[PDB]
Amino acid sequence: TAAIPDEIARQIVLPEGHKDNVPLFEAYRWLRENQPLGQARVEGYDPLWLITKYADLMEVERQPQIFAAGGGEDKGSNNPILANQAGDEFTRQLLGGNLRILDALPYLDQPEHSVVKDVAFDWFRPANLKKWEDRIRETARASIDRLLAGGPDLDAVQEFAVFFPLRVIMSLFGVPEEDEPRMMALTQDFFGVADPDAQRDDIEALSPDAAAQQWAATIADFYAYFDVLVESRRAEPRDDLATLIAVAKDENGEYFPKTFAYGWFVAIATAGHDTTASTLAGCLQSLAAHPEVLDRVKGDPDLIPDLVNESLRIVSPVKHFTRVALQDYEMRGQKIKAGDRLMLLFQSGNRDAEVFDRPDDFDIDRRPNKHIAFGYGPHMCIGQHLAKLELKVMLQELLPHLERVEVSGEPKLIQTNFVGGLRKLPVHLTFS
Ligand code: HEM
Repeated sequence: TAAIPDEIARQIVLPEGHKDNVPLFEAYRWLRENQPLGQARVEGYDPLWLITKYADLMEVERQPQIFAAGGGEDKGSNNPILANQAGDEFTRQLLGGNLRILDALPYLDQPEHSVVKDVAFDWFRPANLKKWEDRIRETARASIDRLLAGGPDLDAVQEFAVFFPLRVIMSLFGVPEEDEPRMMALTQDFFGVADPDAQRDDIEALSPDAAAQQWAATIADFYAYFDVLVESRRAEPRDDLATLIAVAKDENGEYFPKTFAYGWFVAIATAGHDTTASTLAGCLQSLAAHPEVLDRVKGDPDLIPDLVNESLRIVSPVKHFTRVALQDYEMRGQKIKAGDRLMLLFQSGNRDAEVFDRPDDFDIDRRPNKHIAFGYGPHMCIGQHLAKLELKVMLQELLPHLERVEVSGEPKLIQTNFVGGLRKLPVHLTFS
C-alpha cells in the first residue's frame, strides 16, 4: 500500500532520471522485484501507478474501455504523454480546459481512435510496404556510400544513423529533400522538451511549465508547415502518404478536420524516423559490446530480423504512454481507483525476468522474441512493420561492410521520459 520510495519514483518520473540508462533500469528492476505495482507520488506530478511488469502492460492495454488514453467521453481530460502538473495547467490555459493538443492517435479513445486509425492502417501493413523495399534499399546504399566516404571515425548517430530513416519517411510521406533539416530540427525540439541541450530559444527554459511551452510551440510550427502540405495534396493528389491522409473523408463524405491530418503528420515526421534511428544506433552500440554477434550475423544474414528484434527489446526507445482508469480496478493485489493515472513502462516490461531469461543480456537467439517495444492493444505501434523493414534493409546492406565497431568516446542519451535513445555514439569503425 505504501507509495513507491521517493528516489525510485523520481528516477522514472523525472526526465533527468533517464539521462543515464544504468540507474534508470536499476530503478525499473527494483520495482519489478520489490513493488511491481505501486503509486509514484513525485512533487509536481499527479500520482501515477508505475506499470513495470510485462503481464500488467498487456492487461491494461487490452482493456481500453477501462484504461483510457485521452479520458474517454471527456475528451482531452487525460494527457497520454506525461507532462508535469504545471505543464498540464499551461495546456489547459492554452486550449481552454483540456489537454487534447493534437488529434493524433495517442490522444484518442474508441470509437474515434478506430475510425481515425483506419485511414492509414492498410498502408502500414507488411504486404503493402513491400512496394517500398527497393526505394528503402537504394536509400540505405546511398547512406552507406557516404559512411564509407567519410572514414572510420564519426558520431554513429548525428553523422550516420539519423539520416537514413529521415530520408525514407520524408520520401514516402512526400516532403522534399530540402525540407529534411527543418523536420529534423522540429523533431529535436519535440522529443527534447525536457533535455537541457535541446531548449528552444522562444520559450522560458526555466519556467515550471517549460516543457509544455516547448511542446506547444513545436506543434504550432508543425501545423504551419503541414497546413500548406494538406492544402497542396487536396488540390493535387500525389502517390504519397501525405495524400492518403490529406484527402481522407469520414462516413458522411466530409474531409476529416485538417488537424486530424496534422496529427498523423506530426507522428510520421517525428516517431517515423527518430525511433528507427535510435534502434539502429543502439544496435551498433550492442555490436561493439558483443563483437561475436556481428561475426555471427555477417556469417548468417538470415539472423538480421532476430538482431532487429533484440535491438528493439534492449533499446525500447518509446518509454511510456499514460492511461486513466474509468472505473475502479483490482490488479496484482492493488486497488486502482477511478481517475487514477497509470504510466506504462515499456522498457521495464522488456526486462521482465518472468518473460525473458537473463533479460539484461543481448541474446539474438530468443525465438520467439516476445518483446513489447511496440506496446499492445488497439494503440499498438502502427509504424512497427515499416520500422522492422527499414532496420532489416539497412543491416543487410551495412553489416557486410563492417568488420568491427568500437565505441571511442562517451555515448549520450536524450534526457526524456518519453521518446529517447542515443543522440551521440562516438565510434571507430573497421571497414571490410
Ligand atoms: C523502432 C521503432 C519504433 C518503436 C520502438 C515504436 C514504439 C511505439 C510504442 C511503444 C507505441 C505506443 C503503443 C501503445 O500505446 O501501446 C507507439 C505508438 C505509435 N507509433 Fe511507433 N514506434 C516505432 C516506430 C514508428 C514509426 C516508424 C512510425 C510511423 C511511421 C510510428 C508511429 C506510431 C504512432 C502513430 C503511434 C500511435 C498509435 C496509437 O496511439 O494508436 N512508430 N510506437
